[PDB]
Amino acid sequence: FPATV
Amino acid sequence: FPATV
Amino acid sequence: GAMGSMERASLIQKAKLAEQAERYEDMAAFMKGAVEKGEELSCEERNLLSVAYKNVVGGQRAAWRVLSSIEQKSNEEGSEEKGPEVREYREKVETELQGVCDTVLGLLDSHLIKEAGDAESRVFYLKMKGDYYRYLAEVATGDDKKRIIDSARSAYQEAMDISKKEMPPTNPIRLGLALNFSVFHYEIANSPEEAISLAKTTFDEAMADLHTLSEDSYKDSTLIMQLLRDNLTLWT
Amino acid sequence: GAMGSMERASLIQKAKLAEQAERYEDMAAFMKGAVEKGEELSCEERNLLSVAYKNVVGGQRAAWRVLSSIEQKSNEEGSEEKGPEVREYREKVETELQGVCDTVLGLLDSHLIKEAGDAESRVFYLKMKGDYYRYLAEVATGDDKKRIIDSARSAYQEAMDISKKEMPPTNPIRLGLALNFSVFHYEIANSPEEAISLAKTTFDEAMADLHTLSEDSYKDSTLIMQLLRDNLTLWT
Ligand SMILES: *CC(=O)Nc1ccc(-c2nc3ccccn3c2Nc2c(C)cccc2C)c(F)c1
Ligand SMILES: *CC(=O)Nc1ccc(-c2nc3ccccn3c2Nc2c(C)cccc2C)c(F)c1
Ligand SMILES: [Ca+2]
Ligand SMILES: [Ca+2]
Ligand SMILES: [Ca+2]
Ligand SMILES: [Ca+2]
Ligand SMILES: [Ca+2]
Ligand SMILES: [Ca+2]
Ligand SMILES: [Ca+2]
Ligand SMILES: [Ca+2]
Ligand SMILES: [Cl-]
Ligand SMILES: [Cl-]
Repeated sequence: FPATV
Repeated sequence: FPATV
Repeated sequence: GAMGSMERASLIQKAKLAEQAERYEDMAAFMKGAVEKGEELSCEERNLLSVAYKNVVGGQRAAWRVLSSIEQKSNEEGSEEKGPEVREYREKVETELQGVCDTVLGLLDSHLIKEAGDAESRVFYLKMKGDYYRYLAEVATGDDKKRIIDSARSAYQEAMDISKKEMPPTNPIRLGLALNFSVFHYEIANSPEEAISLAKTTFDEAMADLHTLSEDSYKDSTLIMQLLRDNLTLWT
Repeated sequence: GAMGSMERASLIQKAKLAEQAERYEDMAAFMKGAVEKGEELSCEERNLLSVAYKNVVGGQRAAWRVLSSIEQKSNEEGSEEKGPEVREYREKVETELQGVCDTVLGLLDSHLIKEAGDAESRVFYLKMKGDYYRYLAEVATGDDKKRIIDSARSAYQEAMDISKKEMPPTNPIRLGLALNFSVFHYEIANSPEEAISLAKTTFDEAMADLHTLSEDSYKDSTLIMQLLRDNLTLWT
């Protein structure tokens, strides 16, 4: 999964 | 802490 | 609600304790109570609200993905019939996730966004609105899926418009917003080229502004820039 | 209760799904429902029950320790007065922990222990009884602390007596019981010499019986023996 903040 | 199961 | 009898300051204090103890459901309940006092939130308090719900919904999302994968495998050729239980339990988790998203969106709509006039607070809340509609979109399969997606898009876009006008390109809130909206494009809107373009432009414009920053601000901005780079590497 | 309308087999199936999804509160609720159907539990089902509650109470214990440490620091010389909130929140977590322990002990008393006649099941349940009284003892500070400690001791001792008569010295249940009762002696009963003696004798008697085992049973027994050794190393 891609990075989110 | 010591090991327990 | 249940926190109506507790002082605002005590709710904030206990949210910080709950964070230290990794009790994120408690943390979220305390911060919901704090919001419902009706006063605006400080920067630190907005951060506590976001951390609490991010951790709660994050665990729900991880569980949902596990269950969805089992369910998908159960519907393959040659899979033995095991009855309604996998679907039922996936639905249980899904409903709880949707409930948490609805709670957060409810706090933003009643009345955090409308009283947020400074660019930093308004962008922060609109980013949250986009994120929690995105989480609803991840599990949506029916006739409102398009409208859920458009709600996320609309919130992110308003946040982007404000951030570009009012914040420097290295501002961490602006960077995190762009990171997440880029993921929305890739994973939700079926727009990988838009995702890639946004991540690249965001990275490059931040790079060009780093020279203006203190050591401490530089550290913060470059950390988030690395996340943009990580996604670009995954996608190219 | 809330699970009264769900089939026993469906509750077990969903407990396994909850384990895979790391949803241990759900897992525990499903297994409580399964116990309340009134039938005895198989080996696999007893394991599911224990895993679920071990994980729930384990998280509560970790949180309690964090909060207790903050509270202790607040009562040191030179510490600034911060009001009742730390104590209140520690008490909240403590009460929830005690509730989980009371739930487990209630299932054992109504009616798992009394219907358990085979040595393996009876020992398994009595070990659990000892463990959950031990967790109550960890947070006890009042006039019933001695009685809580004695309840743990009594349950462990009955389990030990049965295990020594009915099980081989390499049996994993026997080994795990001894491991935990040894920790009870060290951490709860203020008897470090008894703790050390029990761990050493258990280890040595298991070592001497390993020759009787298959490759797979050997792996299982030696894993638990290593835990005994680890504690001995910590304590000597
Ligand atoms: C009030 C304010 O400025 N808040 C704020 C909150 C979080 C961050 C933040 N710093 C970092 C560093 C590394 C990774 C993630 N991260 C943050 N998370 C975050 C971001 C970057 C944007 C929006 C929301 C969040 C939670 C800030 F720098 C500043
Ligand atoms: C029915 C039965 O025999 N059940 C059972 C359950 C758990 C274990 C077990 N194996 C291992 C290997 C490594 C570490 C811990 N561990 C176990 N946990 C355990 C033990 C050793 C004793 C009592 C209760 C538990 C949960 C078994 F080998 C067998
Ligand atoms: Ca007040
Ligand atoms: Ca079934
Ligand atoms: Ca649904
Ligand atoms: Ca292209
Ligand atoms: Ca039935
Ligand atoms: Ca206070
Ligand atoms: Ca108490
Ligand atoms: Ca000695
Ligand atoms: Cl269910
Ligand atoms: Cl409290």
